[PDB]
Amino acid sequence: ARKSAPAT
Amino acid sequence: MFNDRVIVKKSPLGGYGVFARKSFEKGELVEECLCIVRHNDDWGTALEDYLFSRKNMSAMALGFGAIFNHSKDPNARHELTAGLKRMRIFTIKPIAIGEEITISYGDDYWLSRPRLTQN
Ligand SMILES: Nc1ncnc2c1ncn2[C@@H]1O[C@H](CSCC[C@H](N)C(=O)O)[C@@H](O)[C@H]1O
Repeated sequence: ARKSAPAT
Repeated sequence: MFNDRVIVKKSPLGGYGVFARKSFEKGELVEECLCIVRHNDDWGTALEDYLFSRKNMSAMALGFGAIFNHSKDPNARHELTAGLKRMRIFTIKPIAIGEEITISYGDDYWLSRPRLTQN
């Protein structure tokens, strides 16, 4: 799995 | 590789890491970088450990974005805009000069890599 990408 | 705020150098966590060149206040912006975005399946295997992903899209952060190491006890956080076009790294607490700046990759990144040891 790749890194998470939290939303602004 | 450096700027007025940070420097890249050997990290005790592994390989290279991003370190503070100056002190940072809580909530201060550490880095803002552009990202190249494409569907998850178009990236080959080269950047599997570097990419950020949301749904069916993955993004490769330019600038210092892809160099920040991970920590279970991070002093910074990251966020990506709609479309994953830009990424911002903000501190979540004060950071002193010489301290490594870390973010959280998310649990799955590590759970999916049992052979890799987390520092
Ligand atoms: N807390 C941590 N413990 C061990 N390795 C880590 C880590 N955080 C990051 N890494 C390493 O960094 C990789 C992602 S890329 C981050 C930059 C990397 N250190 C480099 O020199 O290029 C991970 O897959 C892992 O190998």
